Amino acid sequence: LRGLSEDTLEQLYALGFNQYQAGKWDDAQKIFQALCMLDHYDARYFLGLGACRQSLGLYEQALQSYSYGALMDINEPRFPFHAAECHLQLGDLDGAESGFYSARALAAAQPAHEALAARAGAMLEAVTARKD
Amino acid sequence: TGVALTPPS
Repeated sequence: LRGLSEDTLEQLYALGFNQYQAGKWDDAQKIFQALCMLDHYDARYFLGLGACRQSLGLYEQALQSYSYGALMDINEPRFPFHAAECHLQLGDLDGAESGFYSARALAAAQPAHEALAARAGAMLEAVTARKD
Repeated sequence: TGVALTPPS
């Protein structure tokens, strides 16, 4: 399947996205996994991969995906934000704090990410409160 | 809440 055009990749992306929307997480994971192998530079594939793993409760695996994603798009707040959610479920408050903090910064610099900026701020405060 | 993925084009 190596070397598909951007149109197919785009439609394969749509299928994974839709299966994720449908709660069909294991199927969706498999597609994003495939997309991540086909184009190792497109951050959205790693966002998808991460997301499916999160929903399945595979937090560490989700993190691996989100981390690579963040290197691909240094400005994307969704990566540190959901990374932080995974850290939280795993009982890692420093990771969580560090991700919500970074997500706030990235999100605050981008009007498109306003709602996230506040969720990030709110999660950061909850994490800080838990830490004491 | 899940993750809000970017919609396909």
